[PDB]
Parts: sequence; structure tokens; C-alpha cells
Amino acid sequence: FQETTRVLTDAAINCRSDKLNGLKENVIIGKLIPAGTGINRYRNIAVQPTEEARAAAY
Amino acid sequence: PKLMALELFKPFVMKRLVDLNHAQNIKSAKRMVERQRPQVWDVLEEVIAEHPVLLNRAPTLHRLGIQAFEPMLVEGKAIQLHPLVCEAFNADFDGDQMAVHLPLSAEAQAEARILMLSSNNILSPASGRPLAMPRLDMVTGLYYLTTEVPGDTGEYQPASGDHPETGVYSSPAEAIMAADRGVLSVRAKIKVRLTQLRPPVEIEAELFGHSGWQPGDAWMAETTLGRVMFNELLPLGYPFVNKQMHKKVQAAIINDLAERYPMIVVAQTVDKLKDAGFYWATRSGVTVSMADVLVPPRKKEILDHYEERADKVEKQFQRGALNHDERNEALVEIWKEATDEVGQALREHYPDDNPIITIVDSGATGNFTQTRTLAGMKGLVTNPKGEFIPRPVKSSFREGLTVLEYFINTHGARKGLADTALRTADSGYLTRRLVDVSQDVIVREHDCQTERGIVVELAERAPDGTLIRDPYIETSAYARTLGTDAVDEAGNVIVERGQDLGDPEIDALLAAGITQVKVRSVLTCATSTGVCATCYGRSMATGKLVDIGEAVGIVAAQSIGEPGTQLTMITGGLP
Amino acid sequence: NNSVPGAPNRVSFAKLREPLEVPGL
Amino acid sequence: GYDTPLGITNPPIDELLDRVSSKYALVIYAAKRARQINDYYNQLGEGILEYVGPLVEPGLQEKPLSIALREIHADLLEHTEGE
Amino acid sequence: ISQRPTLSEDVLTDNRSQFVIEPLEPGFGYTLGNSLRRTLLSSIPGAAVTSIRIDGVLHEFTTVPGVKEDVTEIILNLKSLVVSSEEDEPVTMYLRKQGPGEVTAGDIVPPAGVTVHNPGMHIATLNDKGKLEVELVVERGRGYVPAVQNRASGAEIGRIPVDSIYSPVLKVTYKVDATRVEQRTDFDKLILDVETKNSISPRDALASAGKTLVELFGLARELNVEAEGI
Amino acid sequence: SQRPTLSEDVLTDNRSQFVIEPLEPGFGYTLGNSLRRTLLSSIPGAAVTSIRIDGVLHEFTTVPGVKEDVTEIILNLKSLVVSSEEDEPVTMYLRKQGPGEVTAGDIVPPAGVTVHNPGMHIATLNDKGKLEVELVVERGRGYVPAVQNRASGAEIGRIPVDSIYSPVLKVTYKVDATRVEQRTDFDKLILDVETKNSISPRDALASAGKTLVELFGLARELN
Amino acid sequence: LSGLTHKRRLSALGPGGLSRERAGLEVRDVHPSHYGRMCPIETPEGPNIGLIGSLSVYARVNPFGFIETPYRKVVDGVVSDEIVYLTADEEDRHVVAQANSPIDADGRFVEPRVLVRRKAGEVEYVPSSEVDYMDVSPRQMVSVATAMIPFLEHDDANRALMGANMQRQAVPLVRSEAPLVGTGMELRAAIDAGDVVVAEESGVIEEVSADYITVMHDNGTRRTYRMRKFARSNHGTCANQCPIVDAGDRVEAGQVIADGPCTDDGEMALGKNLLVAIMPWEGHNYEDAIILSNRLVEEDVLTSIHIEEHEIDARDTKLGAEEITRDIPNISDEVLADLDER
Amino acid sequence: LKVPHGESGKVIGIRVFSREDEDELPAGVNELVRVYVAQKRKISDGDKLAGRHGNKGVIGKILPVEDMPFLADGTPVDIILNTHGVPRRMNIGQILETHLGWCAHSGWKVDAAKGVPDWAARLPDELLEAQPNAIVSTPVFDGAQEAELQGLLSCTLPNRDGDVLVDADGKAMLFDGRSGEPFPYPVTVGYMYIMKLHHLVDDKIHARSTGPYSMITQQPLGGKAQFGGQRFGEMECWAMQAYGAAYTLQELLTIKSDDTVGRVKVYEAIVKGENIPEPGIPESFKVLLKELQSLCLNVEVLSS
Ligand SMILES: [Mg+2]
Ligand SMILES: [Zn+2]
Repeated sequence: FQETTRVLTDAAINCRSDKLNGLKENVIIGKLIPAGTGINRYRNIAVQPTEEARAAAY
Repeated sequence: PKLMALELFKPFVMKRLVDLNHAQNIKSAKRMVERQRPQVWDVLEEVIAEHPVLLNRAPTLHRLGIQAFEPMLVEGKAIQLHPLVCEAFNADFDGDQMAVHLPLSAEAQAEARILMLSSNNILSPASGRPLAMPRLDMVTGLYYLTTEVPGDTGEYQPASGDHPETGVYSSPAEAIMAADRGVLSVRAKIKVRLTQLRPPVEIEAELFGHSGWQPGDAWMAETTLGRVMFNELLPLGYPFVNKQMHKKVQAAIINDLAERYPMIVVAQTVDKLKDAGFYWATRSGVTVSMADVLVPPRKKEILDHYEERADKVEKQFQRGALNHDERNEALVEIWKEATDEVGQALREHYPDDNPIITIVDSGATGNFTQTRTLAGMKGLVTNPKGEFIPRPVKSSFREGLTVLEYFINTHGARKGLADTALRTADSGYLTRRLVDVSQDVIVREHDCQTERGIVVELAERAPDGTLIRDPYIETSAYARTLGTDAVDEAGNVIVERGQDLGDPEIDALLAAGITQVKVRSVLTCATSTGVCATCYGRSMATGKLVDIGEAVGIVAAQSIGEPGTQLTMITGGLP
Repeated sequence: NNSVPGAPNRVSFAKLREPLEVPGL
Repeated sequence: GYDTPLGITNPPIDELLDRVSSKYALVIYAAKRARQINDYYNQLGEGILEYVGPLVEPGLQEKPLSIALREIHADLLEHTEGE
Repeated sequence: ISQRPTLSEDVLTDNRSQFVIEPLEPGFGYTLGNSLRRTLLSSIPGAAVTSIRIDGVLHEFTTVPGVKEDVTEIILNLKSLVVSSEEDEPVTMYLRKQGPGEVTAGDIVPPAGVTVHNPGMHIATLNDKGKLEVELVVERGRGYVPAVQNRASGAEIGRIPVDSIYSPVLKVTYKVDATRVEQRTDFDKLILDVETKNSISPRDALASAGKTLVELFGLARELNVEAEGI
Repeated sequence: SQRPTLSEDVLTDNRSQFVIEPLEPGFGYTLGNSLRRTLLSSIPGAAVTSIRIDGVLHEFTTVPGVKEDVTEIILNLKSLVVSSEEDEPVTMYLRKQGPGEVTAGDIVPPAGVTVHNPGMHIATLNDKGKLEVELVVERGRGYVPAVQNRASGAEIGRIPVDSIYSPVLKVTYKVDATRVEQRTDFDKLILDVETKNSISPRDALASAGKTLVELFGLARELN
Repeated sequence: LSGLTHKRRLSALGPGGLSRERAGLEVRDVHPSHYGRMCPIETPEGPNIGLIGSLSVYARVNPFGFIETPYRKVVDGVVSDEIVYLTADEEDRHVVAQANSPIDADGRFVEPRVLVRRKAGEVEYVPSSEVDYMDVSPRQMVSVATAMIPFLEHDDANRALMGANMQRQAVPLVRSEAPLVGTGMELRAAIDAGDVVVAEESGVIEEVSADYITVMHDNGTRRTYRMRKFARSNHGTCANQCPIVDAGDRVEAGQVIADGPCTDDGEMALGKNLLVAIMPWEGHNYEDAIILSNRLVEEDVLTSIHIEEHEIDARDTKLGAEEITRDIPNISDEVLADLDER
Repeated sequence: LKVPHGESGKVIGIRVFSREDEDELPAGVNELVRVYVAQKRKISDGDKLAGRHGNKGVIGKILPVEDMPFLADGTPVDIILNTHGVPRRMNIGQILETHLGWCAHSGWKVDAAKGVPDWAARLPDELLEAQPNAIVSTPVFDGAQEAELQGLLSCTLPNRDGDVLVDADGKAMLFDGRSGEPFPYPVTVGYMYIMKLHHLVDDKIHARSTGPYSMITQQPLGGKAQFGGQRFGEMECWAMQAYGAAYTLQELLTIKSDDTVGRVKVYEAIVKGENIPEPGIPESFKVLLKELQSLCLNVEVLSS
């Protein structure tokens, strides 16, 4: 946003390790945005045909 | 255009073609595609069966500025488009240009096919009401079709002694055939016998005794063939509508359909209605000619009288008692009164057949002031300082202005151009800042199970009347989730706790006479980060409760920033 | 009143006469 | 209880939402199945039939995602939520 | 030029149909559709009722005694009746009943030739000690003709002409759709829609209409000799 | 009461009127419109396809001795009307030298083709220059863009020209209705057609009739 | 027309002038002293609105640089045929009449009261004697581009400005046609445009050709004019000249001899004449859309010619000098089948 | 040198300048040659048209000549204009221009046997008798009045068929080209001057699937001539975020703009039947890292 040098210095002094939270930073990096279809609640889904379909598939 | 799609689907076409053994390798397939042999068109048609594409009018402003339409091959070098989506992009078909993207992976395909599809975004995000509705031209056609006229050809008549009563048709098919033959005007009073249209509740509860209408039950209606033909477009089961279709009526009907039926049915009926309106607009006989713009009959006498009074005040000033400011005030007020009187006379002159009157009254476009300027008097005009010049124009554009009047008039156009030029940038900057401020708002939890709910006065009860609807209930408490049940005076519950509010529920509450209601709001959300879904309430584009993870900050920013363009002047405008 | 020698003839809805030709543009 | 639609809008959206919890889950819930279908087609020449092919009989050269969406509407798939 | 043959597809329903012609040369869509619709709607011959009589009523202002329905309702009910006739001259038909109950088209005694294709159709209902006698004439024709064209008809007591429907088909609708046979990608695809009565099938109505139109254009063709594509 | 229609001809110098009646009510308009639509776009004909000008490599240039450049002469030649009897590309010649005027009558057509308007003005020549132009005459129907010859990959000396195969010029119809209450309720169609003199109106009408008969024959077959 | 307008343009920005941001908004508005000097209609649509005007039809620059405007002075209520040129200061100090005011053939004012323009923004009737100055023509405040828009007294200011700006964007067609309805300032605006040749002395043409013409002067001196054919214009369009004279005609001096682009018989013609109909048609003309008959396409009614331009150069380098050569490494003969020996 | 993307036509002329022939050239050059390519463009879809009254538009569709409405005498129209845009824009002048154009084209002859009509008092004595395809001129601020047009429209010469098409008001009866039946109400017709704007469609249309990539920014080139892709503004990112679409944004930012190996792999997978591999690390992020590590700021990753 603004005053990049000052905030950069302040963060470096404190060794502020920040998780990839929010959208702007997460889009600057390029990783999936943590919104919509990006939240871990949906990004990790395992889908397989129901056993009934497999028994009756053939 | 094919010249664009073929160059845009090159890898897919090459792959499917080498699959079909029209070439031997990939390089040969690419070369053949480059040469555009007649063996490529079939594969190109086969490879885009259900492949969505992304359109984007530059510059996109709001959420609905990026749609996802199914492609379709057509000749030419222009990207065809649907008439009802131009409003979403605020595009005008006069040289506007939009980009076209394309998702590649199987994930982007599903994303653009489910979420970004156009048919699932009829409702604007600003308010939970549809935006894609008959806008400009087809509305005139619908008004003409549903309009009623007395003493037409083939209208209904009563039994006159030895002659039967004519004007009754067994079914709409016979009426259509009669109209085709040329013995029944499309808009006349008739008594048809419908069989597949639920009658209005007032007749449904009486004729059938509330037993319930079903297809195959006949009832004798009293309407015009145009109204029946229009109602046939509406989805089955909808009660019959038997009133002239002003734009307000159109909006009410569309809103009711959106609030009572699923989105897909609404889209289908909107498409059918648009097609019918386009078909019937051409035959409405709406044109422009010198005989259409008719001069007022007695404007000269009124103008002479007002000029005589102006001369009277001029002599009063010549006496020297008054100063320049008083003279200017007197002149401006006198000429404003004269313009109002001339406008009233012009309105009283025109009949209900002129194309201008038909267009303006039907809400198609414009207002009466433009018609007055075009036929009556343009009146006093603005000045570079903003004050009204003491010299009014005494002629309309039809009759013909003079050099001095046009020179005086140019100022308003110049100032309006400058105002628009500054307003566009002002709105853009404001929208950018508003988007910036609220980037990180997202619905995290499903429910914060909090109790603090802002109380909003739903509708005030008059001291003399029984109940008066609040003029802003449509905005404050229309989609918010009801914090607590609004139990009526008795023990019966009309709306239960947690149940989202809406048009039928708002009507029920109005019937119960409840005035004060406590509603769950997001301002008091107890969620640590973001806001719980329950607090937020019913969504805008979805029509239901918001789903977990959906961004709300961006939507709010876009919604608030979009109307910034029209914001103009302690100032009251955008500043 | 065609100043140029052989311009095409096109009668006009003339009501007033201009006492001077348009100067060299 | 309405006219059958045509194009990519078949099956409709509201019907699918009755199965899936939310529209945001459905997109992945169908994309993963489409990926499995494409993998099965890739191995059709030879391999293990662990990624069972389409459940509903496909059309004439239909995209795998269309097959996934048309079979999800038939309630023939089961999935686990986030992790 | 042979070009490409145009085949007429077909779809089936209870009594409706959606005949499809594909492909057609650019611009021939409407050229077919409009004329074909008009021919189907007002070319096929048929039979229907023209006038009725009620000895129990002197004019039309009132209603027949002892019947729940009104004169206008009776006229409407009897107009929709589907009658097929094979005799050119106008024959008569009588409907008579006594006592309480209902009346159905099948109960009307038909003379030789004429037949009713819907016996279960309702007309009206009678209360106790009710009676009504009707003498309706049936004529064969084409298309639609209003009762106004039958106003001046001799001199009678209670002659009440009714708007007849001399056609077995009553509704037709069509559209045009683009098609891609080649890089032209503009060929039209006619989509016809017809819904006939019970006295004819959509496909036979369409065949009769095509027969009539081809016979009509035979005059244009016969003026000289010259060939074209399929 | 019920009679089949009949078509008769009322003749004029070059535009003929055709009267058709009796037709059932509300049916003349559609028939007239269908005939007009099938007449103005599906009548076979022949017209110049591509030219060859000696001593000229393309169309954006001139030639000494003439008063107008190549584009103007191409535009003028577009008005030329010819009828083809053979179904293959034939070749004509146009050789005119010296001062004077060059008209449509100076072409020496081969056997099987003719030029019916020798009065057209192509261009004019000054004594300095001469002219020799070779042109093709193919038979087609409708309208084709000139670029068709671009992909043939011929030599430099070939110049494509737009082809317009249509002998019909204007068509109109009016209906004389008889809406008396008698069963004589019919309408009388009055169709008027004018041709470019390549073919008489009767031939074009017969061709259109045959086209429509062949097109509608696909429905008379029992389904 | 575009070239003439550009030559007549009046800029207000650039070096030695105010910038866009510092320039006030008020300067972009009209002034009661603009009548007769700078047209108030013609103006760019973009943000440079009001900073780019145009001389009036009759405006002439005085030797110092103050624009003038012709006027005929009324001495004792009688119009004077003789005319004089007045600047802003002198114009303010006098009484200027109205051209459209009726005047008798003898110069007598039929109306006792005639409207008049005063010091600034003041108009009021005055006796028909004190009036001192009268305008020349009603068209004394319009620009050159705006002067050729028929029925300009009926449109709106914004619409008139839009039409004037649009008129400067036409494209030369192949076969131009003069308008059926247009002001009388078309041929004059074309002769002065310079894109049309004209004879200097009254002579008789001996012979004409598509590429050059030869006119014989009455004094026995032969002269020849060369006409450029199909030369790329400064903006990518084409320019040509077609003589409209016949062999053996005594052409008088000042008579046009050839028509340049957008011309038809020595008068401007930027378009064609089409038969229009005003009615909504199946929504294909929805929201400013337009429908065109295929007759225009198949008759070259609106066919234009555009000429591109490319250039390559072989400049020396420290590693050597590049040379254009027919041969090129690793290229099939078919690819270079078009290149010549050089 | 090769023809750019989206050009065609004949080669009309070639100009070559040689230093051997003593031709002035810019310093450091030996042979500069320029080639002119001329193409004939026919008006097509997506082209701008506009009259002299400032009414722009685009060619929505070019119907066949056999489909346009035609006058009662068989004269098909050439262009159709919408009507709802006239009164709102308030440019009624074009209607008068069309009426006057029709009157001049058809030719008129005002009756004078009984005397000049009162409405024709001020008409020039030589303007009472016109010929077909006549030429008329109305100077600005001084032209034919409404009464003049009313009188003229009532005396137009009849067509060669002997009948007059337009009425006194100026409207006429048409015939639909599709249905074939006349419209219920009359319509206005006439000749109006139409120009052609320079905003052609061929210049605008452009496509790009795969082509040259910039060497300094690793991004596709820009512009139609260079055969480069389109720009993707940040407002588009905001819109994509609004819908909650994530993978699409990921692709747009990583797999189609920067990642080299990503582009190669996805192109090969599309060429084959394999699924598109997930994108990688965009070049922008890696450049930002290797640049910020230059300021002594140890920027770790913490994959854990
Ligand atoms: Mg625009
Ligand atoms: Zn909460």
C-alpha cells in the first residue's frame, strides 16, 4: 500500500512471520486465494462412486 | 466469428483432428489448420459443444461485468450478444469492444459453467431484484399488445332483440384464426373461454369455491386477445393477469416471478417475453413525422399575454424603483410560470395516438420535458455562472430557433459535457478507495449464536389509520434474518425465529399489524474474524442464505461504488 | 450567382442576399 | 414441472444444490469426478480399471464434465467433506 | 444444381407434433414456413356445424327453460363438437332427451354418412322435467368462416347462425434455426408445430397440404420446361 | 364453388403481368411473397467472372490512352449482361485501337454466348493507346465474392471480378380482394416481373415454379 | 474537409500556454464576444473541450493579431452596402443590428422595433434610428465544418457538435455522389481545399488522358498538368484524380478540371444517398443498431480502398553489413517463390 | 520482413533507395526499401455509419435483398433506422432532411394555374418546377420552412406507373419481406445522406492463442500488429474474487502469463489427452524473491 521501506524495515527487525492469510498477499504470491473455492474445507474432497453403483455398474 | 474461434481453439482442434486420422502428426495438423482446409470446420463444430467462454466489456465495473456464455459459430467479424445483457455491462451497440477469454483446465470449465454462467445471475447484487428485464423497445410492444381500445372491430356486444350476442370464442385457437382472417383486432374486448390458465384469486375462490383449479377446467373470461396471448408466455400455474402493462407493472410481475419461482423458469419466461415483444413492436406503428409533432393551437395568445405582463414589469423597472436583481427575479419567475402554462396546454392538446405520447407514457424512455422542448417551449437556459439568463427562447426546435438563441443554449451542453468528464473520474477513484478499504471480509463461521440484534421499525401505525407501510422497508428489513419470532398479539406465531424474511413473509407481517420487529444483523456479529453466515442473512445473487467462504467485502464495495457515476451536487453529491 | 465558371446548377431556398462572397478560406 | 431446457444448463442448478451442501463444494465435487473420468479414458487402451468409467451411459462424444454433472444429478456419488 | 437433399424429420406426441426440415438454402426458411402454415391452416377440407335451432326459446336473450346452462354456453359447447361428413349437401341432426341427467354428443342420432368422433363430450345438464330439441345442420368446407358471412339466410323463427370451423387443424406455429452444413453456417432449419383435431393426424394433414401446394405450383411449372435441383 | 386456379399472362414491352385466381381468402399475400422471394435469388444465369488486360499486372493502375483507370472500367463492365449456353468457362475478346469510343458491341463472343446490350459505354480511348482485354463467362446462380479466383493460384495477369448471376430486376404484387358475403369470397393476385432482357419473364417464372415444386415434393410423400 | 479544418484550427494549449490541470474550467465556456470570431459548436469531444476552436466563415485576422468581423454601418436608419471590419473593442462601443431582421428593398426598416445585441449579454428592442451597425449574413458565427449541416437551426447543441465532429471522419469511396440536400458552401469549400486542380488561364483543351491533361492557352503556350493516381494518403486512405473535361472545350479560367477524393463535379461528396425507413424491425436495429440491404454490398455503393505501407532497411553493423538477397538459409523454394532476383 | 498479423491485398508498387545511385539516406544505412499493399474493403458487419446530424450506429445485420421491406411499386429499401432514439436525442432535423431529400429526388411541380399558393409566396420563382434527381440547397439559418415542406410534399411528381407512393404527411404503405403482408400502419421513407466512418471492423478484430513471448518480461507481446494477447486489468481480479472463483484466477495469473515450464507442459497436455498439470511458481514471485534477497533481507520460505 504505502511507505514500503519503513514497514519492510519494521517487519524485518521483528522477524514477523505471517501466514498467507487474506486475498491481496495471496494473489501477489500466486497461491490459491483463501476464499470461495479456495478454503481448505473444500480444496480437500475425496469423491468416489457409491458402492451401490459399483455393484450394479456392470 | 469463425475466423476468431478457429484461431482460438487451435490446440483442441489439432488434437481432435489427429484423433480422427485427418492428419498423420501434429505438425501436419497445425499446417492444415493454418491453410484452413474444409476438413477442419466439422471438428471445430464438434469440439465446442459445451465449452464455455468468458466475456469482459472493458472496463469492467461490477460483479456482473464478466459473464460466461456458450459460444456459437456465426459469420462476420462482430461478436453477437443478447439484448437483455447489455444493461449488465452498461454497453451501447455503437463501437464498444469487449475481450473474450477461455478456461483451459477441467476445473475452470466447471467453475465458469456453474458460478459465472449468465442465466444464474438475473438478480443484481445491489438489491435482491432482477436486472435483466425488458428495458427499451420490447416494452413498447408489450404495451401495444396489452393495450385496450373501445369500439374496435369484432368486439363483444350484447343480445339485441332478434340478434345473438357476438364476441364469444370457444378457445384461443379460434380467436387466433379469426384475427388472422381479418375480422378481429388483436386488442379488443372479447369473452374467450380459457382452459389452461388459472383464473385470478377473486374468481378462483368464487367460481370453483376454492376447490382448486387444475388443467382441463373451463371458465368464461372477459378480456382482450392480446392479454391472453401475453399471459400464455407466463409459466404455467401463474394466476391470470388482466391489466395494461406499464413498465411498473412489468417490474412488479418480474419481481413476483423471481420471488416465487426458480431462476431457470424466470430466465425462460423472460426470453419468451422478449421474443414476443420484439415480434409485436414492429407492428405497433410507431414512427416519426412532421404531422406527429403537432404545434399547440393557442400558444400565441398565452405568449402574448405573458409578454405583455413582462412589458408591464419592464415599465415598472423603467420607473427606477426596482434594481437589477428584482427585475431578474420577476422575469425568471414570470417565464417559469409561462413555460409551465405552455407545457400544460401542450399536454392538453395531444391525443393518445401520437407516437411521442405513446412512447413517453409507456415508460419506454424519455420524459415529458423533452417533448415540451421539441414541441412547446425550450424556456430559459442555464448560463456559465449557473444563473438563469433573463432572455428566454420563444420557439421550439420544430419551428426553428434563431442564431442568438442557439448561441445562448450552447452553454448548457458544454457544462454538461464537463460535468460528466469530471464525474467519471471522481466515481472511479471513490470506487477504487472503497474496494481497497474492505478487502479482507469473508464469512467464516456458519452461526455466531449471538443475541444482540438491531431493532428496526418495520411499519408505523397511524394514530387515525390502522397501519402505514414504512417507505424504506424494502431496504432496511427485507432480506435480514429475523432475530426473534414476531408473535402476534395472541399466542399464534406468524413468523418463527430464524426464518428469513421476504415478500410473502413481509406481507404476512403487515397483515398481522406488527410494527416493531427485532432483526438479526451483521453489525453485531460475534464472530472473531469475518462475520457468521446467519447474521449476514439472505444473499443477493443466490436468493438464499450465503454459503460459507463467500467473499462479501468485494461485493459490498462493488455495489456501493457502482452508482458513483450519477452522483452530482455543504454539497450533496459524491464529495 | 455562381462565382466559379462551371459549377453544377442547384437552385437554393434563398431569401436574403449576402453582399460579399466568402473570403479565401 | 417446467419445459425441459437445452444446452449446458441441463441439468438445472437448483436440483444439484439439493444434493450438495453448497454451490462452492459442488464445483470441486464434479471437477474431481471429471478428472477421474478423463484418467479412465486415458488408460482405456490398457491398464487397471480402478477409476471406474462413466456410470450413466454417455452420449456421442460428450465432455467428461457434462457426464459428471449428469450423473451427480442421479445421486450416484459419495464424498467426504473437507479433510 | 443438385446441392444437398432436404429431409423432413418428425417427432411424436399425444396429438401434437414437431416436424423438422433440415437443411435448407439460406432464406428459404420463411419461404417455406409461412406458405406451409397458411396452407395447413386454411386448405384442408372439413365439416362442422353452421346453425342451430331451439323450439323452446323464441330468441337468444333468454335461456332455454329447465336447463342449467345458458344459450351462449350451449352454443359454445356445441361449436367445439368434432363432426366428420362425407355428403356435400347439408344434412340435419337431432338431439332429444327427457328427465334429469346430462347430455353427451354420442347420444345425438346421426343420419347416414355423418359421424361424431367424440361421444363422451359434455354439452349441458338437465334438471328434473327438462327437455330441449335442437335441429343443427352440418356442412363441409375449408378454413374458417364467421357467422356474419351466413347472416342473410332465408326467413325462420329461431335461426341462430354460429361461427363454424371448416378445418381439422386449428393451431400451427413454426420457427427458423441456423445450421452449419459448410463454412456458410447460415442454412435454415424449419421447425413446424401442428395440433390437429381428432378427425385427422398431423402427418396426413401435412401430406395433404403439401399435395395441395404442389398441385398449385404445378401451374407455375407447366408454363414452360426447365429443371432444377432435388 | 370450388375450381383449381389458372395462370394467364398480360404482356408488355419487357415487363409482363400475371393474374392468378380464384384463391382462398387470406392466401394471396403468402403465395405472392413466396414467388417473389424465390424469383429474386434462385434464378440461374451467367456473368463475367474474371478479366485479363494485356500489359497490366493488377487492378490498381492505369493504361495509356484511356480516360479512366482500371477500377472505373471494371465498374462499367460489371453492368455487362451475357447469357451462357455451355456449362464451361468460355473466353471472349475485346480489341479496339485508335481514337473513338469502345462499347459493348465491340466484343467478339464465341459460339454459345451472346451480348444483348451493345449500347453500353465501357470507356474511351485517345489515339496514343490501344486496348485488348480477355474475359471469362461462367454460369452460376445467386452472388459470389470476387475473391473466389484469389485462391486458384493463377499467374499475375489474372484479375478477379465479382459475379452477379441474376436476370430479374424488380417484382411486385397487389391483391384484388372480393369480400362479399357470398361464397365467391376470393382474391385475385396481380404479379409483375421485369427482367434484364437475358431471359423472358416466362422462363424465369417457370424456373421458379419448378424450383418450388421440387422443394415441396419432399412433403407430399407419405410420412 | 479534415485538412481544411486542421489548417483553420485554433489551438489554445502547448508550449507557451496553459496546461490541462492548471487551466480553469471557466475558460472552456462560451463568451458573449465569441459571436463572429470563434465557432461555439465545433469542438473536440475529448477532454480538450473549449481549448480548440475554429475561425468563423468571415473572420479575418488584423495585422496585429486581433480577430475582426465584417459589418455594414447604418448611418440614419438606412442600410449601407459598403462594409467595414471591426474588432472586439470597437464592436462593444457600437450598436450591432440583426441580419435576420426584415429590411425593405430601399433600405428602410419596416419594423420600428428591432432586436439588438448590447455591451455584454444584453438584448433589447430599440427605435430603428439609433441602430448603428448591422451584420452581413446569418451564417457569420458558424465554422466551416458546421456551415454545411442542413437544418442546423432545428438540432441540439450537443447533437450539432457531434455531427460536425463526425463529418471530419469520412472515408473516400470509389464512386462518390453529390448530396441531394446541402448548403451552398460545398463547392467553395472544395475549390479552396487545394485537392482539386483548376485552370489558370482560359484556354481550349486539345487532348485529355487518365494520367495527364494538356490545355492550350489562348496565347499559344501549351501547359501540362500531372495528376497523381493511387498515392497513399497521409492517413492510409487513397487519393486519385479523374478529369471531368472533354476534348475540344474552351475551358474558362477558374473552372475545375479534375475531382480529387470525396468530390463529384467540383463539390464535396463524403457519402452516398440511401433510401431510409424509420421503424423498429425485429430488434435488429435495437439501441442504435442499423440494418443494411445486400444491394449495397453487391453494388460497391460503400466500398473503400485502403493502402498499407511497410519498409525494411539494411544498416551496417560492427559485425558486418546486412544485404538484401533472394536466397535465405533453410527456406523451401515455395516460400520464396514470389521474391525476384534482387 | 513478413506481412504483419491481419493484412492482405495486392502489391501496387515498390520503392527502393540505394546509396550507390547517390540518394540521400539516413546516416548508417545503405538500402531502405518500402512496399505498398493496397486492399479493397467492402462494407461489412461491425462497421460504423452516421449521418450529418450526429446519429452514429453499427451494422447489426445485412439481410438479403429479397428480405428487406419494399414499397408498393417493388422498390426495396436500403437501410432501416430505429425510432426510439430520435425524440430522446431530440434531433428532429434529420426527419425534415429525409422529407426534403425524398421531395427533391421524386421531383415536384407546384400548381400555379390559379395562382401562387399563399404558402409558396416566398419561394424563388425558378424553384417551382423541378426534375427527377434534382439538386436543392438550404443555407443554414435560412431555408425552407415547415409550410414549404407541407406544400412541396403535396405536389410530388407521380411514379412512371402513374401512382404516387408517399402521402401528404410523408408516410407510405410497405410490404413485409418475410410474412408478405402489409404493415398495419404507414411508415416514413426518404433519401438521407449517409457517410462512412474510419472505425472499421478489420482493424479491431484480433485473436491470439500462442505466439511470441517478450524476452525481458517473459510476458506475451501486446498489440494486434505484434500478435499479442489482451490486457487483464485489476478490476477483473476484483470481479473474479467477487464470484469466489479461485482456480480460474490462479490459471490467469500463473499458467497463461508467466510460468514457462507451465506453459510448455499445459500445451503438451492439451495436444495429448492428458489432464492439465497444476500451475507452478509464477516468474514474478521468483524475480521478487531474488531481488529482495539483494537488500540483505533474508526472505525464507518456511514450507513447514
Ligand atoms: Mg458506446
Ligand atoms: Zn454473527
